[PDB]
Amino acid sequence: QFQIECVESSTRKNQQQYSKFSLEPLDRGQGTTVGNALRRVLLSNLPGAAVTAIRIAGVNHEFATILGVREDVLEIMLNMKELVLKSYTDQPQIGRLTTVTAAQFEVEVIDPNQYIATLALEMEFRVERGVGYRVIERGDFLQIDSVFMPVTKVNYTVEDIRASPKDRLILDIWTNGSIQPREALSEASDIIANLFIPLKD
Amino acid sequence: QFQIECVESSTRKNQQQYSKFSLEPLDRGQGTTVGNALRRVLLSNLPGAAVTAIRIAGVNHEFATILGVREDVLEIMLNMKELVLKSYTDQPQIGRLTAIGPGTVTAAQFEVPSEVEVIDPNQYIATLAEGAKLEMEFRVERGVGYRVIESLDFLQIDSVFMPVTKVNYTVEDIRMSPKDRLILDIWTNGSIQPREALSEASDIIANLFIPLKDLN
Amino acid sequence: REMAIELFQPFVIHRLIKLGIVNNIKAAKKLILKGDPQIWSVLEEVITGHPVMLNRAPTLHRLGIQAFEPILVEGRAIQLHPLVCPAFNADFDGDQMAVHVPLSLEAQCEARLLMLACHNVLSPATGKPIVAPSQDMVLGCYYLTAENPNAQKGAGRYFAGIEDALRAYDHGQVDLHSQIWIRHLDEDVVTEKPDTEVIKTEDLGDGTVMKYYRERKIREGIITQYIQTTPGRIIYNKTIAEALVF
Amino acid sequence: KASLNTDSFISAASFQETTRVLTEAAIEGKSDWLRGLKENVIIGRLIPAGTGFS
Amino acid sequence: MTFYNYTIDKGRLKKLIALAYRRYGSARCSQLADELKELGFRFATKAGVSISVDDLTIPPEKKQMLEAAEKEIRTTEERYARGEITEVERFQKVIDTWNGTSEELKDQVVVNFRKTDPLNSVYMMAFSGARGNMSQVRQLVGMRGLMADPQGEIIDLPIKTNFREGLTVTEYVISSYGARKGLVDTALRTADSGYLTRRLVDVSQDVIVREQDCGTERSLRVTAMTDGDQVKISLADRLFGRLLAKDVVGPDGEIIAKRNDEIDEALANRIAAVTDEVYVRSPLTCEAARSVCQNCYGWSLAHGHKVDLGEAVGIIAAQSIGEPGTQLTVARQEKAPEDGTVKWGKGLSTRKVRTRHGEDAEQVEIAGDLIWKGEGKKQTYSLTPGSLLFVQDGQTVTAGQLMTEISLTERAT
Amino acid sequence: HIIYRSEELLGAASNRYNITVRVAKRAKENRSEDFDSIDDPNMKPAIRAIIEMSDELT
Amino acid sequence: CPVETPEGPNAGLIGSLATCARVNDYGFIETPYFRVESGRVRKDLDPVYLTADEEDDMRVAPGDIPTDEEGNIIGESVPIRYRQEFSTTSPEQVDYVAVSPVQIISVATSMIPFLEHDDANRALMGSNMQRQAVPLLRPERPLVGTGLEAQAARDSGMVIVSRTHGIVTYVDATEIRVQPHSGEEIVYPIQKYQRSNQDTCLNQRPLVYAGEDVVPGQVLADGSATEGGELALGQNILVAYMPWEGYNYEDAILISERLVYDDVYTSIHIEKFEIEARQTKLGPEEITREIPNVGEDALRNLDEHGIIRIGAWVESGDILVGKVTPKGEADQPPEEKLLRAIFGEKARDVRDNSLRVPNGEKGRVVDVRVFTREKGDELPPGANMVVRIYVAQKRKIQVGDKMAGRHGNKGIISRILPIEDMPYLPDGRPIDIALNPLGVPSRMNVGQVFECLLGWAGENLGVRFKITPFDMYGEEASRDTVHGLLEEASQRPNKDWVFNENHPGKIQVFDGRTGEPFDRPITVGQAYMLKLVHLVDDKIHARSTGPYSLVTQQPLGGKAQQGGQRFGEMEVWALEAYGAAYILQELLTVKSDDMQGRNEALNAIVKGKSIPRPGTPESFKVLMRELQSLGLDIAAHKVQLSEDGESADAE
RNA sequence: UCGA
Ligand SMILES: [Mg+2]
Ligand SMILES: [Zn+2]
Repeated sequence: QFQIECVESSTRKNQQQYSKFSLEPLDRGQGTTVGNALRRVLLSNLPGAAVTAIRIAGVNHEFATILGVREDVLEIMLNMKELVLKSYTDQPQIGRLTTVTAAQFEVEVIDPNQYIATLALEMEFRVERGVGYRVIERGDFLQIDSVFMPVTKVNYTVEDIRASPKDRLILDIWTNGSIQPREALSEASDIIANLFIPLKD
Repeated sequence: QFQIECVESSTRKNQQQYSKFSLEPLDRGQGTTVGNALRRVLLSNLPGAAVTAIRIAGVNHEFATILGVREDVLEIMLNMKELVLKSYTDQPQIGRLTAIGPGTVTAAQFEVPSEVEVIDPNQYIATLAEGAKLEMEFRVERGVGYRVIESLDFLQIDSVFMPVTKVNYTVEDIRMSPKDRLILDIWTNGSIQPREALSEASDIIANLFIPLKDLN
Repeated sequence: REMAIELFQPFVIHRLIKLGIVNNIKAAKKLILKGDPQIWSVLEEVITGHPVMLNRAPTLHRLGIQAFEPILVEGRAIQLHPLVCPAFNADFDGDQMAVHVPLSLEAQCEARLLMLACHNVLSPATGKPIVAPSQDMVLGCYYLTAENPNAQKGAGRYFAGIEDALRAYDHGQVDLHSQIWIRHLDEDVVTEKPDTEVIKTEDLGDGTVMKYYRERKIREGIITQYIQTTPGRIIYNKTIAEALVF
Repeated sequence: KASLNTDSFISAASFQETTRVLTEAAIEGKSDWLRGLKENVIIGRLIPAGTGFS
Repeated sequence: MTFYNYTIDKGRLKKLIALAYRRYGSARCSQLADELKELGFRFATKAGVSISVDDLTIPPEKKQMLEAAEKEIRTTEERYARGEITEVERFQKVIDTWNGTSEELKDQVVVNFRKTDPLNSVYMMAFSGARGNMSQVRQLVGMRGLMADPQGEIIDLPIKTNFREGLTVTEYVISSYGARKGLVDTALRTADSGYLTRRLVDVSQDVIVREQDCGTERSLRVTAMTDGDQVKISLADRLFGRLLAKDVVGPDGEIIAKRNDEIDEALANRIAAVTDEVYVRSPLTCEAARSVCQNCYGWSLAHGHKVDLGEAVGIIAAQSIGEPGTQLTVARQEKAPEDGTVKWGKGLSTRKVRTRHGEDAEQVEIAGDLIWKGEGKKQTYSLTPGSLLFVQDGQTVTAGQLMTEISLTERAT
Repeated sequence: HIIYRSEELLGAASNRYNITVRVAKRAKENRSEDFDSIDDPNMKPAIRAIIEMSDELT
Repeated sequence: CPVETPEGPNAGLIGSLATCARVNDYGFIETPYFRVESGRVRKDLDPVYLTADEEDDMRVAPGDIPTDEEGNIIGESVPIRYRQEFSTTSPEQVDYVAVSPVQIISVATSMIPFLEHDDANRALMGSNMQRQAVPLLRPERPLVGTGLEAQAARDSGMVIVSRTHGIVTYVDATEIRVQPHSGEEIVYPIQKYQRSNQDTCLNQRPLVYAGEDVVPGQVLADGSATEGGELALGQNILVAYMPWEGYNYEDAILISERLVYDDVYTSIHIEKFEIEARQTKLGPEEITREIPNVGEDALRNLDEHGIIRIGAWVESGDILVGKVTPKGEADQPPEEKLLRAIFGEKARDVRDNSLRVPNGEKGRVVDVRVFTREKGDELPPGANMVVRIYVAQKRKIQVGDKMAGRHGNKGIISRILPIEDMPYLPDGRPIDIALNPLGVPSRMNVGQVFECLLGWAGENLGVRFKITPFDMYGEEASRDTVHGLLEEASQRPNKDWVFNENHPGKIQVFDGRTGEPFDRPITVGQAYMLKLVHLVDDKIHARSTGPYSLVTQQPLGGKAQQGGQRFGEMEVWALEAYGAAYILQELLTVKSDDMQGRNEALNAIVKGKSIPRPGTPESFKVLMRELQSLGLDIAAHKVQLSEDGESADAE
C-alpha cells in the first residue's frame, strides 16, 4: 500500500531542473523520518564532478592580476566553481580553453554559457570526481575550492492524509542540472537501503 | 565493512533488558542518518501486546467496589494496564484468573492459553483479605502504538503497544578519514529482546525504501 | 467540526437536498445528528469561500472584528494566527473569541473586500503597521543576523554570489555567524554606521586601484565588489527576495 | 453637553438623561429626520456611512 | 533590491513592513510578514534560547557601590545626631543617595551585558525588544529601588536586593504596597476609560465625509512640537497624511509644494528641511454643512490614500483615542580638570544661602567669571543668577573636584 | 490568488464603498444564472464576481 | 494576607486570614510573638498574642534576623517596625520578634516555594490558580514542597485520622476496622466517588495495612487531591525552556503524548441530572417506556420503567428518563390533517418530554436513585416522582485545556506531540513540556527556575526536599543550594551529564526530529504543573436557531439554554467604522427581534434564493408602545407630496 | 462569586 508520483515539474532558462513528489500513504510518524533521512543523503552523500585545479600562465599567486583579462585571477577561481558537468566516474583528465565564448571546452557540459571572461587567454584546468568539499590553504596547477553538490536544495513538508491517521510527504528537490530529480531520488534511496540490509541479519 | 557487534547486555530483575550495540565504520555524516531513523521507528512503530478489555464478572461499571478487595475496579485496571504480555497468534486471546485466600494476587496466578506467556512475574495486582474471591478475566490483543477505546460487561482499557521504552545513541569519530562510529542503547520491557527489536526496526526502514529506487 | 455543523446548518441542509441525498429538512436534520462521514464531506465543500468574522471582547478599536476563511481542524479550540494577536490583543491563557457567520450575499462580499485580515496591516490610529513580528519571531531574526565571535568555522572565505552561500550552508562548510566575503555587484547596501570614506587604498598593476572599506571591497578602474557579511544575513535577505518579487 | 444639545432627541435620550431629553422634546415638539448614525441602528435601516451612503 | 547588512531588531522590522505597503500594497505586504514569521520560528528553535539563574549576570561592582553608598548614609546619620542638619535635610540626602546609586547600577548592567557576552538570553530579549524592558531588567540583576507608602510617602529604607538574591520579609511587605496600588489602579482605569470612550462616540457619531470639496481659504499653522528643551514630535511626523493650503517657497521660489497636494512619507521630510511653519488643511478650519470635507480631512491612515465619500471619521477618531486609555498611568553639573584655588573677586555679590541638602553654598545672583587656578591651563567658568557655588576663596580643591552647580513649588510638612 | 485579485479591484476606483456594491450586485446575477444542476463547489458566486470584474478592468 | 486577594472587581475587598492569625472573643485579630530579653530570643515559653497594641508601645522585629543558639542575636542592625514606620535600631532595644517567616502570608501562599524570588503580582496569580486544581486519578507529592502541605490536609476534613492508638485489623476499599486499647471495634467509613459542588470527585483511598500500630494524628485514608500525608495537586514531570515552531508563542504550552496514555492529568468528573414528574392540570404525568416517535435506537438501556439502569454507557443524545405529557390543543393545520388522513397513524394525546443528554456530554451512569412518595422522604408540592441521575466520566488531558503552575505561569495547550518528535536528554529520555522562556524575565518569575533546577536534583537523588521560604546567608542559600545539590547528583558514576562546569543550570538537548543538537544549552528540570477547571469542554457553545425572549423576542443567552452571543455597543462601533452597512443591518434585523424576517431569511437559505429588505425590528415597536404609555404622542410620518399621514408600524 |  504505497504510491509515489510527481505533481509538477519546472525548468528555468539555465539548466536547473525542479520537481515535486508525493508520498502516500505513510504511517503516523513515518512521514518525518523518511523526508529527513532523504534530505541528509541528497545534500551530502552524492557523488558529483567539479573543477578542482586550474593553471593560467603568467600567474604566480591568487592575488596577482593577469594582463588582457578585465577581472582578477580570484574571479576565475569563482567563475570556474559553478561549472555544471559530469565526469561519469573517470580518471582525472586535463581540460583546455582557447564575448564570454563559454561554448568551447576540451564529459558532457550542461548549460555551457554562464561566465568565462570579458577580455578585449589560455587556461588549463582539471576535473575530479568525488563527494564532499575541500578547502585549499595557500603556500604547476593552482588548486581551488570545489564543491561536489549534485542537489542544491531539498525541502519537505508532512501533512495529515485523512482522519488511525496517516501522513503525506511532499518532497521538493532542486537539482543542479547534471542529474534528474527522479534519478537522484533512486540513487539516494539505494544508499539508505544498503545501510539496513546488513543490519537486519 | 559495517561490523555489527554487541558491547554489553544487561538484564534487570525480569523487568528490563539493556543492550549496547556498535556500528563501525560509517560515512562522514551518516552517524545521525542511521541513528535517528532507527530511534524513531523503535519508539513508535514496534508492535506489541497488552490487556485491552477486562470482564470482572460481577461489576458492570468501573466506578464501584468489590466487597473484600483493598482496591476498586479502577486501580485493578491500572495494574493490568502496565502488564507485560506477548503473543504470536495475531488474535484476541482470553485469560482467566481466580484468587481465594488472604494473600496478594500476582501475575503467576493467571491462566493463559497456548502461545501466550507472561514475561514478568510477581506483578502487583489488588490484594485479597480472607473473605472474598476475584474471578476477573482479561483480553490480550495486539496493536501498534497507542489505541483509543472511543461486549457483555467488558471494560475497555486504552492500552499501549510499545515494547521499547527509551533509545539512546551517540556518534563517535574514528582515527585522514572523516568516518564515524555509531553506538546504540536499547531499553526494552522484557516482551522483546533488543537484538530482536533491532532486526524488526531495520525491516521497516528497509521496506520503506524498496519502491523509491525501482520505479524512479 | 461540531461548531461548524451548527453555525452552517442551513447551508448544509440546502446542499443535501441539492445533491439528492435527502428530500426535506426532517430527513436532513436526522442525517446531521446521526454522525455520517458524508456530512463532513458536505461541510468541507460549503465553508470554502465563506468568510467568518472573528471577534474578541472588549472591542476597543475597529480591528477587533476581522473576517477569516475557516478550515476544519482537529481539536476543540480556535486555531488563531499569531500575527493577528496584537490586533485582537489576544493572549493564550484563557481568552475566548466570539464567532459570527453572515447569511446574505451582500454581507459575504463586504466581509471579504473590506474586513479581511490581509487588508488590515496598518492601524487606523497612526500610519504605522501592527501586523509585524512581535515576540518569538524577533528573537529568531535577532539571533539570525547577530555576530558570534567564537563559532566561526571557516571565516574569511570568498563565495561567488548569493546562491553559492546558500548551497554552502546545507553542507558543513560555514556556520551562521562566519565572516564571509560575498561578491555582490549592487550598490544599495545599507548597514549600521554607514561610511563613504576610503581607508587603506591599495593599487594593483595596470592602473587598477582597490577601494577598501570597513565592510566593502570595491575594485575600481566598478569591476567587482565583495561584501563581508554572515550567512545568517544572506538567508534573511533571501527571504525578502522571494516574498516581494513574484 | 454638546451630545445632548443636538438636533436629534433619539440620539440624546439613549446616551444620558432620558427623562430630561424626552421632556424637552415633547414640549418643544422636536422632530428627528433620522440623519446620521445611532438612529438607523434603533430604526433598523442602513447607516448613512459606508456602503449605505448612496 | 537592497541588502540589509545589519542586525535586525523589532523596530527595524516595522520599517520593512511599512516599506512593502508603500510599494506593493496589502497582498504582498501580508505575504512578507507571513514569510518573516516562518524564518523567526525556525531559527528560534534552532537557537535554543533558555533562561537560567546564572544567565541573570549580577555585575561584580554592585558590592563596591553598595558599601560606598552606605558610607554616605553613615556620615549623614552621625551629622543628624550633632544638630547640624534638620529632618528635611536628612531625608533629602538619603533619598537622593539611593536613587543616585541605582542609576549607576542601571548603567553598569548595560555595560556588563556588552563586554562579558553579547549573546545573552536576558540581553537578547531586551535589546531586540521581543518582550523585555530595561525597567524589568534592573529589578532582576540590579537594585530594586526606593518604594513608597500606600499614601505615597517614600520610605527611607531601600531594597538593596533583587529577585535573584531574594528579598527579605521586611523588603516583601514594602514591595506589596506598590503591588496592591498597581492592582487597584488597573480596575479603576478600565471604568474611567470606558465611560470616556462612550462620551466621545455620541459627540461625534454624525461626522461623515459627505462632500468632495468645500472651497475654503483658511488654514492651520503647524510647527515642531517642542516640550521645552527636547522635541517630541518632529515636523515630518505632523505633515504626513494631510493636504496643503499654502505654497512652500523657501529656495528661490521653489514650486515643489503646491496647494491641495497630498503629502507622502518622503515628501514630509522635504518640507520639514526647508521651512518651520507650514499651513495645512484641517477640519478645525473646514467650512462644511454638518460634515468634514474630503480634502480638509486628509489621508486614510490605515489605507495609505485619501478618504472616500460616505464613511464615518468620528467613530474612528473616538476609537483611536479611547483605545490607549487603559494603558495611561533645569540645572546642569560643573566639573574642573585642574586643582587649584578659585578667584571670587569683587564683581559678584555671592551671598550665603542653604540648598535642599544639609550643606552650605554661596549663592550668586549675578554673572562673573569663576576662574580657578592652573599651571598652564586657565580653567574658567561663567556664573548664573539664582544658582549657588561651593568653593571658597582660599581652598585648594582636589583633582576632578566639583566646583559649583550652575542652573541651565508645593507646600509640605 | 484571490487576495491579489481583490487589491487590484479596490485600487484605481476612488471609492472602496462603491465598488463592493457592484461585486455584491453581480454575485446575485451569477447565482441566478447558476440555477441548473451543475454547481461548482470551488467557485462561489461571490468569488466569481471578483474574477470577472478584474478581467474586464485590465 | 497582603498577597492573596482576587483580581478584578473585588480587588482588596475580599481578603484572606494569615497563617498564625487568631481572633479572640472581642473580635480582633491577634498575632503571636516571642519575647526578647536583653538581645536574646526567649524561645522557651508560650507567645504573648498581641492584639495590635504593638504600634505605639512595642518594637517588633520580623522572623528573618540571624539568631544564635540561645546566646544572643548575630546581627548588629535589626530592622524593626515602630508606630507604622520601619527603622533599624539596636538588638538590645527590641521587645518582641515574630515566630515564623510565613506569618505574613496565608495558607495558600505558603505552598509556593522560593516566594522571595517571585514578583508579588505573579504570586497573587499563583495562589489563585492553586485553588482551582482538579483532583487527579493518581496524585504525586511535590519534590520542592514547602512542608506545610501536611498540616493543610488534616485540617481540610477529608483525611481520616486515627484517635485510639490501636492495631489495624481489617482494611478493604470501603472501611477500616481497628481496635482501641491503652465495644472495642470502630469502623471508619470510606466514601467512593462522591459528587462535589464543582463537578469533581471526593474519592478516598486506604493507606494503612492490617497489623500496624497507629498514633493519634496518623493518616489512615487520604483524599482525592491528597497523597500519603501531604497534599498533592499536580505531577512532577520534565520541563524545558525552549521555543518550538510557534506552538509556545504567547503563553502557550506544548506537551507530549506521554502525558495522555500514562493517565497523567486525568480527572474524574461526576455530573448530576434532574427530572420530575409534575402534576399537569390537564392530566397527571407519569414515567413510561413506550414513548411516541422513538424506536429501538434509544430504548436499549431501560428496564421497562422508563428509567435507565446502572452502568450503562450514555452518549450525547440519549434518553435518561422517558416522560410523557398530555396535550389538549386540537388545533391541527389543514396540511397536517391531509398528511395524516393518507397513511393513517392518528396522533396520540401525549407529548414526549424525556430527559436527554446535552451536547458534548458522555459518561457512565453510577447512581439512578429515585425518590418518590410513600417511602419515607418529603417531596416538593406539585411532583409525583423525583429521579436523580449521576453520570461519571473520565476526562484525559487534551488540546485547549488550561494548565498552570505554582508561580503564575498559566497557559493553554495547543499541540500534543508524540515522543519521537519531542526533544530528548542525552540519556535518551524525552521532554514532556517545552515551555517558553520569553515570559520569564518580563514578569520576574525567578522562583520557577529555582524550583525546576532543585526538583531535577531531587529526581536523580530521590530525596524530596522540603525548603521553607524567606531565608539564612545571602546568596549562599538559594544559588549554592541548587548548584551545590546539582553537583552531588553529578558525582554518581552513571550520571555525569547532569551538571556542567561552564553552564551550571543547563545541559545539551538534542532535537527529536533531525537528531542534531541545538546551538545553545537549554535549562531543563522537574516542574510541578497543575490542571485547572477551565477545560475545553465547558467553553464550547454554538447556536443556529433556538429559544427566544418573552418581551423583546430576541435570542436568549446561556450555554445551558442554547443562547446566542451578544453583539453589544462596542461591536456596532467597529462595524460602523468599517464600510459594513449590510452586515450591520443583517445582524440587527434577520438574526434578532423579527417574527417575520427570521422566517423569510431561514427559508431563503434552504430554497437557495436570498431576499433583501428586512422589515421593522420588534424592539423598536416595543419602545414605541412604551413611550405612548408615558403620555407622549410620538409617531412616524411621511414627508411625501401634499400628504402628511402617520405610519402604522405595528399594524 | 469566578475567568479574559
Ligand atoms: Mg488573555
Ligand atoms: Zn472643507
